[PDB]
Amino acid sequence: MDVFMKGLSKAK
Repeated sequence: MDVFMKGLSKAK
């Protein structure tokens, strides 16, 4: 997924 990091992809 992409929500853990504050900057990676943000797909949530």
